[PDB]
Amino acid sequence: TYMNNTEAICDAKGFAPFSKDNGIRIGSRGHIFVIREPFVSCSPIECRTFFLTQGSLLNDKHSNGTVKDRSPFRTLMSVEVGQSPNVYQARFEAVAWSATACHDGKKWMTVGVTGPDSKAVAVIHYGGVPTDVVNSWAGDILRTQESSCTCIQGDCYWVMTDGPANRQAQYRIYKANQGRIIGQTDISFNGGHIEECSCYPNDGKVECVCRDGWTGTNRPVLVISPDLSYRVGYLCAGIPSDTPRGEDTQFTGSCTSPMGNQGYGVKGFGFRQGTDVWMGRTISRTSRSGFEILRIKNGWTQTSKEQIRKQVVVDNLNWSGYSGSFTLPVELSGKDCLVPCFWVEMIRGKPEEKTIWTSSSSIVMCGVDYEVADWSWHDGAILPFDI
Amino acid sequence: TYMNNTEAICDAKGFAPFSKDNGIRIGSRGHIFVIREPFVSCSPIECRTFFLTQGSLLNDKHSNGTVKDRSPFRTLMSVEVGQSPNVYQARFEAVAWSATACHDGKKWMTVGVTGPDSKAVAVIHYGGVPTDVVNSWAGDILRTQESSCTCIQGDCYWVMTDGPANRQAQYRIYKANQGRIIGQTDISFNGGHIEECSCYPNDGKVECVCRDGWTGTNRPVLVISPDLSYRVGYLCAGIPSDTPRGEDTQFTGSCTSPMGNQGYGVKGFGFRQGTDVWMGRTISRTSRSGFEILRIKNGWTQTSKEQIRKQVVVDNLNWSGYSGSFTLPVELSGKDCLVPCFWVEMIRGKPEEKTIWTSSSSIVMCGVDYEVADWSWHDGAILPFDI
Amino acid sequence: TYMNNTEAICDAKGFAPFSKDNGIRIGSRGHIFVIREPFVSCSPIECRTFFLTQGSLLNDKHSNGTVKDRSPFRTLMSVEVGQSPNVYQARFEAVAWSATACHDGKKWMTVGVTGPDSKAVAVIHYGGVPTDVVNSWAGDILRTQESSCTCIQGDCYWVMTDGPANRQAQYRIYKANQGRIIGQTDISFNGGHIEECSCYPNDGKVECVCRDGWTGTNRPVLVISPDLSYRVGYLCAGIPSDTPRGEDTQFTGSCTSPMGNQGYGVKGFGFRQGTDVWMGRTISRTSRSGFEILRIKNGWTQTSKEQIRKQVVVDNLNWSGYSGSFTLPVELSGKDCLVPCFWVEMIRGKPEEKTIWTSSSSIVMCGVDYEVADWSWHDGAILPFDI
Amino acid sequence: TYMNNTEAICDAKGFAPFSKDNGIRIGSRGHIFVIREPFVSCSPIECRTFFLTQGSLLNDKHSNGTVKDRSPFRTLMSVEVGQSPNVYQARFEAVAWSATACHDGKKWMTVGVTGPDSKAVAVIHYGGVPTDVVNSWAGDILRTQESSCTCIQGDCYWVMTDGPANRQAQYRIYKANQGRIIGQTDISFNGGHIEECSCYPNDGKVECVCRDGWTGTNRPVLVISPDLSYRVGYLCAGIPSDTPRGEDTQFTGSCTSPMGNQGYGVKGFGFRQGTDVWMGRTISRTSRSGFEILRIKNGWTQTSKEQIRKQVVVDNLNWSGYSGSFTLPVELSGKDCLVPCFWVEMIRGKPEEKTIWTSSSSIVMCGVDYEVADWSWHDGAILPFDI
Ligand SMILES: CC(=O)N[C@@H]1[C@@H](O)[C@H](O)[C@@H](CO)O[C@@H]1O
Ligand SMILES: CC(=O)N[C@@H]1[C@@H](O)[C@H](O)[C@@H](CO)O[C@@H]1O
Ligand SMILES: CC(=O)N[C@@H]1[C@@H](O)[C@H](O)[C@@H](CO)O[C@@H]1O
Ligand SMILES: CC(=O)N[C@@H]1[C@@H](O)[C@H](O)[C@@H](CO)O[C@@H]1O
Ligand SMILES: [Ca+2]
Ligand SMILES: [Ca+2]
Ligand SMILES: [Ca+2]
Ligand SMILES: [Ca+2]
Repeated sequence: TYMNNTEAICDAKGFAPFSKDNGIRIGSRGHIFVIREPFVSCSPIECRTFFLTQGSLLNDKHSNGTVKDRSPFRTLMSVEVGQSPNVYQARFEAVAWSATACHDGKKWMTVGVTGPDSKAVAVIHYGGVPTDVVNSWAGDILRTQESSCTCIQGDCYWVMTDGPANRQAQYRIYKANQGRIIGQTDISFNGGHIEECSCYPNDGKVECVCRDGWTGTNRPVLVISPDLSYRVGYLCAGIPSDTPRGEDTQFTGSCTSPMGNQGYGVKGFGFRQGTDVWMGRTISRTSRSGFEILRIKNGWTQTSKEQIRKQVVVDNLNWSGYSGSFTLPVELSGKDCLVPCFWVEMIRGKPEEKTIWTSSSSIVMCGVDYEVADWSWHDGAILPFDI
Repeated sequence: TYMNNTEAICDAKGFAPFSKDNGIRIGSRGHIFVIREPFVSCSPIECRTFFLTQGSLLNDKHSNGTVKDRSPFRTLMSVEVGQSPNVYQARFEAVAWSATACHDGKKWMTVGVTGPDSKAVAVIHYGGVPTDVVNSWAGDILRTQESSCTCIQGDCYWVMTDGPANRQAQYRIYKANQGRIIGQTDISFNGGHIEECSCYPNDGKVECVCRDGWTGTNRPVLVISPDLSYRVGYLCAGIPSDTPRGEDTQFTGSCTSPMGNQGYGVKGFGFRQGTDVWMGRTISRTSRSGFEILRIKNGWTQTSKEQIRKQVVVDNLNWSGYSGSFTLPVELSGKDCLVPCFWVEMIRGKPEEKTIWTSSSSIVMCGVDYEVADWSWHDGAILPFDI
Repeated sequence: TYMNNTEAICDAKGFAPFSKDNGIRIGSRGHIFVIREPFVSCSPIECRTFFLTQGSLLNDKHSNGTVKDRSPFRTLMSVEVGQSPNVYQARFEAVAWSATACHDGKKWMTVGVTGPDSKAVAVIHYGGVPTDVVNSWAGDILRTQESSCTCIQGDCYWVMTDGPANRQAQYRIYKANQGRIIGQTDISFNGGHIEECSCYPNDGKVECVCRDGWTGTNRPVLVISPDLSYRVGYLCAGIPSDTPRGEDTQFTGSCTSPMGNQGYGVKGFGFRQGTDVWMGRTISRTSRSGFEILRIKNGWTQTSKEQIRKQVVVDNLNWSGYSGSFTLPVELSGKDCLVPCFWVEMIRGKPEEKTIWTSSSSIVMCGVDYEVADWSWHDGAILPFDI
Repeated sequence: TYMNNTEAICDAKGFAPFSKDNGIRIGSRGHIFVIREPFVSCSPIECRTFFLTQGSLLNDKHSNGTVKDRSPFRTLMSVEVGQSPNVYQARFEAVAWSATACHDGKKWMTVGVTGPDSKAVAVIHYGGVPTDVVNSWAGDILRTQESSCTCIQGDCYWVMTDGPANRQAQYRIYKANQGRIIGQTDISFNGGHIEECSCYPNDGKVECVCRDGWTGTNRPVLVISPDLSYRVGYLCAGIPSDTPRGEDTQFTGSCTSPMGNQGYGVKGFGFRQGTDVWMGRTISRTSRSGFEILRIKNGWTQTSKEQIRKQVVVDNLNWSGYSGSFTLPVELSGKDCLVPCFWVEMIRGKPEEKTIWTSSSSIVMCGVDYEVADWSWHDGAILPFDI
């Protein structure tokens, strides 16, 4: 049966640790894939950790990291949450150097984008087999979320970007059922930029907190309705949650346009709590180091900067990286609301470290009705490796 | 229940990437089988990659490649499509140095040929256990497809060759149900040669594009009816699709006899599109390098050379090799037609490279109603290995 | 359906060997986790071996053992009883440096405690996903059993300790259903100390033989009723079963308070046999070496020292360590009583051996209506390793 | 449901190759258990290869072979037929240095004998958990088949020997249901010796061809009725099938007592074909080298030496070893008779080779209504290994 992800996001006071793979520590001797983007998505039976692979293994010359991100080897694979992205427990998903995945209640739908920069192709898989395709409509590195997509009552939605990573790019919302594209939509967001959206279902709609890699230090936001009508802008919150970014004091929030002159960025996430918001972010305003998660009152609908809670998951002396959102299906939590959870990728090796390779580990957190103490569940690997 | 592979082959405009195992890159450090013929076949629940093993692992002295192809160690094993042919996720199938496999909807039937050259034996397995046998009827290296066989409404069919690899050999069509041979047939094809057939169901019949290793650069073709009556000849298309071969301009197609003086050959495939044809082939007319797939209008029924489409899957600067056909069951694609898919083996090491071993990787493609851009999803391993 | 662990513990005359993983011997070359506390718990379908991991593998520099027990890497994982705690067959359970687990008949519930010493958090998982939380109520290293918890008719119970490891600490009994805490209780035990309880269901109640790390060489005992009412004290038996401890002759048993001036201790277990008792213990009164299991008549209700049986499972020339209790569900043994079983962890490496690492192996035993001969099923690894 | 192994053994004209694991070749680089006795037994869903392990892996110092056969580490484990006895696909069965296993249609029952020589214990497991026990009744190395046991209509039978390996020993037949011993029997066989019986169901009775390690070169035979009544003696056949042994010409068969002065022996098997017999044996009369299988007309009931067929499975230039019988359940072969199959262990390393270890590989064969050509499916590993 299809999954009713119709409920509202549970109001949480903190986040308890879900899992930790320790993929890299384990990689010092085991057979682990050098990965990237260990995002999480759950089926009504289990949560899995998806990731990208170059077909290389840590401590092997193939992890030479000199291989382009968008290479002809990159593939999306997966394991159960917590297990390392090891070769022997891995499930193949799709050829891809950019992907997204979600379960609709019956089968897994995955979307692997591969091919050339000017004419890439995103293959949609359903039940472990390709079912539909999407060709680059703008001929400039077609890409997607790199985190869980969202299925609601049988139809799954996800956001895709095609165009430059600086100036205006083009953004679209896609909708499928059983691996078959049944609807799409162009997003008008002039002056705004959208990349690597972190979504989740909430009150029958799909909410996403994305990344503005053009000129915004605050995160773009777009609420998608099942008929592909939508709203889009920025996390109102008067606090910047991207990286790099400026100081909170020198930031005036905006629900409309991007604020801050910073241009780069990093994938992040955020959860609506009624009118409040849980927003994640690197602790360092300059580096992908540390990871904290703050709750701002009315931060979803107001240029508020009233911090109600601050929970540290990765101290600033440790590397972090991408982070994404996903939801615990009701059939797993046994709740009447959708438990909001997120994952935090922790990057090790190049460029901040002296190794010939680059990979990441992960730590997953989930809702919870209690305040959870600060701590650091960092990677832990001892670099460099035998190389 | 039995699988109704009664439908017609879907008319496709191009092929999207299905999977890539990167077995060899992974083999630099992981425990991977040195394989050969990573052909694909699907059950109504999943598609698997079958392959031959010498019981050796890449980067081990046993991959010494000096072992004869038809050795007493060669065995057929398998994994899910996309996973590498690694020891720990592998399923044993049958003792064999030549094989074929297909699922009828309930269980997997596999056919492993092993034993001596002058008195080989092909063991038929059903549900993971031997059920019937076929002894060399011509006493000269009994062999079969090396790619998926074909089941239609409970009965599975496959082609077998016994006799020299040059002059006339003898060819037969076999038919079984539940691993039990219930019918066979001698193929009259004087002057013609048949090897490593790549088949697939189409309109209730079994179509196969094979290999003429005697004197034809164009591929032999035989349509099998469920009562073992048949038609046989060559892909009409006025373009040669074997390797080696001559230039397209110096080739006059023929649906009847072989054209071209070339004698060797390589396993290939082809898909009927009404009257048109999708024919695969190495890009190089001399080497097993590169891989393209051309669509010729009326090429299935006419000595046509009207190229409607050309899609490159492996550029000519990269090694290729065998390639085979298979179909996506309806119960997986959710289609009303049989999605045509093929696999392309990519050989690395001896003889074209300086290593003491020889193995291959693979990339799988499937139907799709859209034009797919050219690109190259090549092996990627860095040779030589620690040896 | 829920598991009726309502029956009485079977009266056993000895213990037959259940399984042996040989994790460490295997670790000399395979990919095995450096573990700790390989406790066992069973579902109505199978028994699994749970354990703690630092994300390190034997013979790797990460097994450097210098990492704190309560590190941010420690995680609870598991495999089927007898299999080694190898990376490739492991199932992730929860982030933890102290844990407990039991199955209620439908799903697995696990409890991982992690976080900082003064504000640790114990995450309760149900069906492979976090469902509830317990925060340190006494702000001093919250911890639990390190052995199987106990489910009876749908509700699962376990004991937790928060406070110093010397002087008085605080002890609580928790009760959950479907991963949700539905009841708890404070244990009044002034002068008494409770740690690492080894429990099991018996006559509809939960019996536990724990560890007094403050001043008792005899083991504390507490019988929990389903309404969280309880009784607590010490194994009446006139023989000390902790380590370190004094000689049996210089020991006067007590069902009330601790006897013996010794302060440290080690996790142990014990089984009620009507009024008799099976109590395990290191053979050495000073070291965690050897392992024997004695049956004392009326030792559960009387300060008796009448040894009816003595069975050696690990000779005194071999290292032992922790040991815990668990029960064979009725649906597996086919019995009408709950077969009492225990596991014996065998520690190798630091501090008693010269290696840079420390890990353990295990051997599991179960009830049985017959006397079983003495023998030694010790670890067996040859130290040191390549390091 | 229970398995009706009531049918007769199929009349076969030869044996087709079922599987080959190549465990040792694979072990040169992969993680494989140094094993012994890779016997096969099938459930109504699959056939598995069981084996003994020292917890050691090939190419590791623990495979030092100096460890006693009956050590405290030896354990029975298993994988699916054809897969190598690798650590990562292995299933733990029972602590044992001698074992037997069979499936009754519902669950797997296994019997692991372990413990000391003068007081060994055989633990019976059912459904992956210990259910009953058998203690040495004669106090001198209790042991069993080392090959598949036999279940018929719910009750499983197996033979056990306790006593010296030379002079008279004591032999018993055991009968269980659901892992519970429900009947046993003493075998009167004065002057006769029984070891490592290879059994199989035939016409509602259990037939076994065993090993006389005292004074017979011909194999002892005992037909067990479901009520534990029985018949016992020797394979009538006028040809010796043990190793060592004398020449066929200098042998006068006997259905009664042992013939030949030779004393040692090796585990073998044999299949009744009405009145005829298929008997296996090393080709060399002196060494465990080569393996052939001869069919003697009326050899089961007459001192006949009329060889109807001779099929070689392992040439005399290659090492062999133990061999055992098992049957293909009807629910797998789809036959109306029980397909007779056997396995041939191939030993490599000490004592015949210069390595510090000793292990074996295997090749499985099954019934088949056709004559199968001679060939050799030998081990294949290249010795010595990195050591
Ligand atoms: C340890 C190692 O192999 N590092 C190599 C480095 O030597 C080389 O210059 C570079 C460019 O190909 O690739 C990797 O960085
Ligand atoms: C690296 C290696 O072992 N190569 C060997 C080569 O030395 C040898 O001459 C040949 C013939 O046996 O087999 C392999 O090619
Ligand atoms: C073999 C090895 O790496 N041992 C190291 C030792 O050298 C070092 O002094 C200590 C402190 O960091 O950690 C480990 O004991
Ligand atoms: C290569 C190796 O470690 N072989 C050892 C040998 O040196 C030793 O004398 C013997 C007795 O312990 O055991 C093994 O045979
Ligand atoms: Ca930015
Ligand atoms: Ca040719
Ligand atoms: Ca103590
Ligand atoms: Ca003998």
